[PDB]
Amino acid sequence: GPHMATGQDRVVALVDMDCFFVQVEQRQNPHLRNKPCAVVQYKSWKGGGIIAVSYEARAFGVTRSMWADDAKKLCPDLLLAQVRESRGKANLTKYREASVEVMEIMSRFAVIERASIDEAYVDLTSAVQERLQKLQGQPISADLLPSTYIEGLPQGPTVQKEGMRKQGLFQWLDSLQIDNLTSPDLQLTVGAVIVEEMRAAIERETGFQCSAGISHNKVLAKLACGLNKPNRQTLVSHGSVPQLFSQMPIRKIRSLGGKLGASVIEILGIEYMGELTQFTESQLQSHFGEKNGSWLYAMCRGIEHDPVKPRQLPKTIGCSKNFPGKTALATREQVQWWLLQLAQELEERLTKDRNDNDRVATQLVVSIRVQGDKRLSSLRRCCALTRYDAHKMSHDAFTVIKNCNTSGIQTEWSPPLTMLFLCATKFSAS
DNA sequence: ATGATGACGCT
DNA sequence: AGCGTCAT
Ligand SMILES: Nc1ccn([C@H]2C[C@H](O)[C@@H](COP(=O)(O)OP(=O)(O)OP(=O)(O)O)O2)c(=O)n1
Ligand SMILES: [Ca+2]
Ligand SMILES: [K+]
Repeated sequence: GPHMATGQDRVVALVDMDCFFVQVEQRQNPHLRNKPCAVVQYKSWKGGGIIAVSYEARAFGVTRSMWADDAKKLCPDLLLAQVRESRGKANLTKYREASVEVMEIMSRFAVIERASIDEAYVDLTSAVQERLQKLQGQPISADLLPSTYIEGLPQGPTVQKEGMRKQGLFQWLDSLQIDNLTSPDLQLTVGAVIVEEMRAAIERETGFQCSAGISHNKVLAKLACGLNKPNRQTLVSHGSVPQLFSQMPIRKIRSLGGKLGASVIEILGIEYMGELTQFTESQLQSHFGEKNGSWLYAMCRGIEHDPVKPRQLPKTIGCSKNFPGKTALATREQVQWWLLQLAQELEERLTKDRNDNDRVATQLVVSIRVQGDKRLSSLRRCCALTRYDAHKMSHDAFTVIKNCNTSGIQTEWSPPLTMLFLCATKFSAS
């Protein structure tokens, strides 16, 4: 009752760019706008692997991981943009720079946690308090929320999608207690107003559209963001959680999409996130461990405490290349040449990073994969990163991997290498 | 033969 | 430290 925390103390938003890499290419090439189109890498193998898909192309069934030759059978007029290739490998610089454009806009409104190249969490609790003091009990107009969905509404006693959206919004705003500055529903609503303003600023200053979720924590904000895409935002209130979770497959919740969520399903014999409420904390901790059990117990009630971390920059800068099947590297010279290619791209990104962000990496992680392993990485070893020099980093990487070579012959590499990865880590201010 | 990333938990 | 999970 009066002491049972409800997880309603924060306003958290997740902003996610719609078909991000596609929008980057469509901004650059107007011929691609408003068309079925996809972003591919490496044109030689089956037209390239698709890594991003516009919503027009999704209507034909085009998905990520499709080969472009196969996608073209689903969508013969599919337009494609290729990822840049430099030093024999895909180069994602254009998308990292576009990401920076968005992240810097988002940071004008609140401190962000960069979750990915195209997603950031925002803690809006303080901005909402300030905006509420500026409103002075004044009601919130539906015109301030022109692209907001209220999850779970409309409800109770028009057949077009926007009509539904407005009906639900009207019901929400009619119900709102705007005199209570500490109503969590009011705080979420003001949050949504700010997120409308943030999304409009992103679109105005970059051309990119995004979606967003507004709730009381990161998991609900992420789930909310995906409920109405593209170019929309969804408010998921605490009160909407029981109905929303009652038919929500467990794998949809962030961190349950893999083996842990599969084990929750198998071990407990359930399907939906709401079904977790019937277990005690101790039961869940017995099955999934102390941290996971506590987290599931709170999460299935809509409660989560993972804070929005103040981090706008990536913590690592990595360069990786696969060498599949027949192309696996079998000669020592092949391994040195590719390590140098990776090291040169890494040097260039690190130098840029040190000029922009006043920091230097201090550790070099080298990871390889050998032909035969099912694991994505077969061996990871670190050394000191003391100079931003590609020839030195590639030499050191080779030094810490060269004893993996099973071969008796010096010039050969066995087993051949199917993946090389160089990662700069452990940044220090400078 | 998806591939190229990136964060964080466990021991 | 090195390995694994989960994600974009
Ligand atoms: N397995 C993946 C997932 C994503 N990406 C890249 C390309 C995507 O454009 C971008 C963002 O990924 P999302 O999962 O957010 O997907 P999109 O932004 O493409 O689409 P959506 O509108 O569904 O978010 O990251 C990638 O290279 N490989
Ligand atoms: Ca996205
Ligand atoms: K994303």
